[PDB]
Amino acid sequence: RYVIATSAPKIDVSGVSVEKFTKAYFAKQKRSGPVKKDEAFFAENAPKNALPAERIADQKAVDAKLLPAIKAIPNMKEYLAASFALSNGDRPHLMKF
Amino acid sequence: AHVQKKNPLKNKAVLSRLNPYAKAYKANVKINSEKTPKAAGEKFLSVLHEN
Amino acid sequence: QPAPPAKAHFVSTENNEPVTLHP
Amino acid sequence: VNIIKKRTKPFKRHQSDRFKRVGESWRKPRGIDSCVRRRFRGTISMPKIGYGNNKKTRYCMPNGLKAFLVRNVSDVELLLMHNKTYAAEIAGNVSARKRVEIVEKARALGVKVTNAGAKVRSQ
Amino acid sequence: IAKRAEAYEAEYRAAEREQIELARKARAEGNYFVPHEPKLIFVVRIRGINNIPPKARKIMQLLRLLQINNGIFVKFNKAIKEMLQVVEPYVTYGIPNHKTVRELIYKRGFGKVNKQRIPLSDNAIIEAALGKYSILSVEDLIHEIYTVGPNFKQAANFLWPFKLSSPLGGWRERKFKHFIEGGDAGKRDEHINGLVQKML
RNA sequence: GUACGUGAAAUUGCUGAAAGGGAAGCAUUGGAAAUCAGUCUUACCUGGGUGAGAUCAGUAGUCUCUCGAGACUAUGCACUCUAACCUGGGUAGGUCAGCAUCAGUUUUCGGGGGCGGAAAAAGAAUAAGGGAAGGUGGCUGUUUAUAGCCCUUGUUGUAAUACGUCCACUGGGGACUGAGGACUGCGGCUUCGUGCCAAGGAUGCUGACAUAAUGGUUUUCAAUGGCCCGUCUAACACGGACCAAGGAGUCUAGCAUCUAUGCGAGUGUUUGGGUGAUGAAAACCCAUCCGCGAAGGUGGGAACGCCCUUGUGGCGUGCACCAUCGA
RNA sequence: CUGCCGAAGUUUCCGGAUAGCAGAAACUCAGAUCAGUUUUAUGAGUAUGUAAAAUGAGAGUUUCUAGUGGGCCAUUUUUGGUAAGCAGAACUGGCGAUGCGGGAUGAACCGAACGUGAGGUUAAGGUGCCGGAAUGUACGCUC
RNA sequence: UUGAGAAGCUCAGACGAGUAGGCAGGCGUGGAGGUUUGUGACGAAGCCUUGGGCGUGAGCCUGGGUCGAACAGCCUCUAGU
Repeated sequence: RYVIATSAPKIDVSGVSVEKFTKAYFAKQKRSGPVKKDEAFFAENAPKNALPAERIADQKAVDAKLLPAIKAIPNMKEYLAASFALSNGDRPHLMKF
Repeated sequence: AHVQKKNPLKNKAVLSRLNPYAKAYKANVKINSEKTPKAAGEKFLSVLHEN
Repeated sequence: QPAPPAKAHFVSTENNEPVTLHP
Repeated sequence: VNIIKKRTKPFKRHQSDRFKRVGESWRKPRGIDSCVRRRFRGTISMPKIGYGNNKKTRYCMPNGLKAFLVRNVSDVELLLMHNKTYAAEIAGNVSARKRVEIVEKARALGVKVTNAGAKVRSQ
Repeated sequence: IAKRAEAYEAEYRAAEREQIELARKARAEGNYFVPHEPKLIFVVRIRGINNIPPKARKIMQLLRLLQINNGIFVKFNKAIKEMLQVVEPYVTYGIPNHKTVRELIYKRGFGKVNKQRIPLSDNAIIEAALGKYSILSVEDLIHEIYTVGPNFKQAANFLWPFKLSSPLGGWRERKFKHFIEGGDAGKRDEHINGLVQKML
């Protein structure tokens, strides 16, 4: 619902394996209360919740197998990097998406 | 029994509970074709277009 | 018991042609 | 069942805000000259049986447990089988010692004591 | 029940088919054709309970009318027609087609058992009260109601007065003058159809 | 601190915060400030190992009750059980946000097709005939020519659309509600064991939070409403400076109704007498008077038998009460 | 303090009555016992009353017991009336006991009769601003 | 399936102004008998409160401050309520 669909030209997603993602893929990392050895009241640490090596790896992977696809469509690499912002003088209902 | 008043026009399950005919209706039967004939008498059209 | 109202019937106009009036 | 109130502002006897002799507890007016009795619009409302609340979520605190005055240590014992529908409200004149022993036993029965903290400063 | 329904459903067409046929004959012949008259009428109240003459107050009691916007199914004859004219500025009647006689007993169909208002959401609700007159379901009840039969009095006393809402889209402009000068009161004939397709 | 137990209201002064453009007062919905509460503190639940023993002992004794049921004192802590510690795995209620498939009520866009009228009228295209003009080309006057128009019929027609309906035909969009609490039922799909289902009222998937998100309560602001109370008989008049405490259908006799209880052709001890060691004016017992009172048939009809037309109906006994003829 | 039922405000005789309206029990009948009602039939000089069809609805009997015989209007006949009002008799309703939307505020006007709320839809009346809703559509009027 | 305070429990419909009047259930105050193995100098009653809670309401329960000797709930009786 918080996505506005767009009739902008499409691409090929047959090369990317989206079935790797499931509803447990984006599940949060389970706070789980690992034993803190109650002295932890004093000493504090942090895992920096860093993105694991698996996430940064596939991010390079899935992008590498769609970047040439949007390179084929002109004005598409630079269509993505911009943002959307309606302006005074525009009215979303009558404009087409 | 009967906690809610279900509507047999807008619910398609209570309708079949009340009316065991919804499995054969065929509301729109093609009882005519291209060959429909005009049936308009001359003396009726004379009293029609009179005055 | 009540006297029932009137069902349908034809009425031929070969001897009685409908005349046109004006108010 | 979530508790609900049909009204939250209590009723307030007519012109009991102006005069200090007239108290705020409700008294139905008795004169047919009255604007209020004839129920003219704009005047204050009245207690009626319409504002009666749900017959199951009545007498319940906003949490859901009804109250119960426990005035000694064997009045909280009856609440052993009713710890999820009653809150052990301690009575007001109970001493600040007999109070600290109801709390230590109601806590074993899992009963919510609503005002266990009175006169009891903890260390 | 379906064996009764198949008989009824084909019969509604087979009487609607002939008035298609029996007018296609006369109009192509020069003959004229009065129709099978309305024998059912459907009366919907228009005015409240305030400032009603006592003569017209009794009559609307004798037509199960105790509230503004109540429809009832009543048998239409001479002694009904002269009774409606004396309550004419407080009611509104007209011919119901087969669709309103369906949508009023499927949506707002409430029976009368033990002087209680019990809905028509089960055939056993109808079989209990009207079993002894061979009425077995809503479809038997619709046939007996709309195609007037002998038990129509014994079936119109079953259904409650049809308590309807105010018509989506409103009434006309000024309500309590006779229908034939704008407004809506008295007979509406086929246009009581397009009034129930608003309240319902 | 003798202006002395507690020390309410009117009422007065100071301090703090507000508000106030020839009216405040209050009610409703909320903003701002202040402040308050909520269990959320933690708890829960699940294995192994280590130790402890008891309701355990292929165990010995005491007492109270009734063979064994509890309370015990030994001794072991094996077999069972629970349980402290160490070791590990999984796991709210509280509030507020979403989103999904639903149910109820409802509103607003459509999509498709039947069925009807002059089997809509038009119209288009195409053959006849007729007519003319607000007279075109041509020459003010004329009849399709170098524009065309109208009327009638044929034909494309076995026409479209519109209008009025109907679909137990279909795509969506928004809104409020979630009452009830094992299964009982009506149903539909099944897949032949079943089970499942939009089918007798909501469940599921997540996310924020306890130096907290919501929720209140006060002062005030905004919007909208709001003729001063009681007695009178539209306004009035009459009462009202305010606060506190007092203050008005009570007791008794008689009569009648209703209800309750005790006894019942009876009923009522208390004028008295007897008794009462523990308020002995109580309770309890009671003589002789006395007061009030003191079975006729015929029709229904409550109920109950026997029925056999299941019932219906028949058939018998018929209370109170009511008619009918007896006295 | 809350809840339930809830009138008359006119008689009929003689301040007392009876009836009525509201009530309590007992006891009747599930029937044609009824009905501020409409049909059809008989008559009667479109109206009049009488009886057995429609339509609805369960009806009935007494016993014992409170309040109540004020009026303000609106409705139509209406005779006496006239500069001009009007005066009076009868019928029907409201209000008295009734709040609510409009009618700018008003009891006699238009709608509507009320438990506590949410969501929808309307009546009356409205949609230029105050004021929630079309400076909408159509055709004719007016200086 | 336990929901037998049968004075309880449970299912379903309709209804909701109200004057004189009629009926019913409750709230509160002072004393009396019974009861709470009742509360109280670790603070009873009272009083005040920009605190919280319940009931439709009469009212009740409670936190904080003040204060200093008595007091309340339940079932009945009683009225100078």
